[PDB]
Amino acid sequence: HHHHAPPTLWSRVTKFGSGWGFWVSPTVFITTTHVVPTGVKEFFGEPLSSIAIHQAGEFTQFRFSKKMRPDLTGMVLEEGCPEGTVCSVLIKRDSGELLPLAVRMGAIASMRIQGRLVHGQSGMLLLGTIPGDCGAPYVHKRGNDWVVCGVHAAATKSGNTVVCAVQA
Ligand SMILES: *[C@@H](O)[C@H](C[C@@H]1CCNC1=O)NC(=O)[C@H](CC1CCCCC1)NC(=O)OCC(C)(C)c1cccc(Cl)c1
Repeated sequence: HHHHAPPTLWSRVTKFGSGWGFWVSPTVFITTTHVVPTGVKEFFGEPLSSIAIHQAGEFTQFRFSKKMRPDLTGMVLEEGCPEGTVCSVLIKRDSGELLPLAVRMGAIASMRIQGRLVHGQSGMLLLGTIPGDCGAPYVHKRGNDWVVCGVHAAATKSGNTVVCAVQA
């Protein structure tokens, strides 16, 4: 129904590097830093010169100088969700399957994950995440508008707790 992730929202989820990223708007693409390709001079055809790239705490944002997805409306990127919010992780698999995972979000905090400092939010799954799912967006529908508040970065060994990286 209307309040499940619509097809256009899923169409923002894009295979990228060793995971996924997400078109927040025609010009802004977000992902988790560790999936990003290394040593490239262009992204989606555009030279790095034309791209503002902001990377911190495992969150990466690309702001392009051209409309890359002109078909899309701009949506709100927030710095995480409030504790208790139920978000969906929009997981695409290479098979083509779409797997919206319901997650109850916890607190925003700094975490050390395999040596890297993550500006993260943990959440409890309400179906699990696997290697290759990173970059997948954490989204929720606030009244009439969809909000994106993080990108998938990690899961506990049990798989029952996930972490998304959030923007400063
Ligand atoms: C996506 O690349 C992958 C998704 C994970 C894999 C298994 N299920 C998932 O959801 N993410 C990772 O493998 C992640 C990579 C690090 C790399 C450096 C930057 C941060 C992300 N590692 C990971 O999830 O580690 C799992 C633990 C148990 C080692 C872990 C340690 C510390 C905190 C947590 Cl929540 C988990």
